[PDB]
Amino acid sequence: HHEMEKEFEQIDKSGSWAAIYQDIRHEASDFPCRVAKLPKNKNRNRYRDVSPFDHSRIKLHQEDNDYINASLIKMEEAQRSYILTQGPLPNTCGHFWEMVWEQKSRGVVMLNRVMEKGSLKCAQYWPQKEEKEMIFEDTNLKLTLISEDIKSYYTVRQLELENLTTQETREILHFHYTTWPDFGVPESPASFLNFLFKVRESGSLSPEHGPVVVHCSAGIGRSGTFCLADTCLLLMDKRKDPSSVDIKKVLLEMRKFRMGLIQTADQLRFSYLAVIEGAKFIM
Repeated sequence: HHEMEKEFEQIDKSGSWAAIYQDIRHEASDFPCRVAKLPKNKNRNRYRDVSPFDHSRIKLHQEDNDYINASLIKMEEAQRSYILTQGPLPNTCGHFWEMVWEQKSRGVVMLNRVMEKGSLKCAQYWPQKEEKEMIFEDTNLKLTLISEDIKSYYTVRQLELENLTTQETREILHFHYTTWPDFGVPESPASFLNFLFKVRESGSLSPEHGPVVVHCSAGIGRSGTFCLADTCLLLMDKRKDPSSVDIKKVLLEMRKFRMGLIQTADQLRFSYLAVIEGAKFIM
């Protein structure tokens, strides 16, 4: 039994977020990342210090080079899986969609804007115009924009992904959270939570499909907040006593699948806030 809310207020009052966060960084498990560090894969990694562990990395179905900086996070008790990956690089957009195709994912969750504070955070990996398809010649995939629905805090697009070898097509939902602040974290978790609920209602997180693909720039900070909040809320609804859910233990378990999830104390505090408010709204 825990008291997340009381604990939260106490950490706030004592100014202990950095200490709490350091405990998590120190207790986090480590696993080999040999494939990610191979010389041939250097240009497939956005950041030299953010790599997928070998045990949980997603493998592309190709003989030449099966590497992509993406990780499968499987939450057993919560019964949910997610693929967390970095924002596509100019040379890995074809790989990204190859992964979406091979894993039979129904949705992609994007938590960054292509350009933020004058810095390119990821490539423009989907077409912005319906009449201008995108062809990924290296992985034999074509992507066409079917619809775009822009809302205040996020945009939902439907994309048609076509396998150029077989002509089979699939529709992918792209849920783009477009308002994460340039500095810090959102002051209120309301919009983030509403976005999470839209993704849940979309079927993108359902077991009838391959795992949702979630990304931000590195695929560990904002992406970690999204999956941590979702899994914690899933556990609070499942268990007999929602107060028994330990957010720190849940984060440590997710970190066994991808390193560095939650990159700052502010993101850890925001994750707590989102789970606390999301729990209330749900119950």
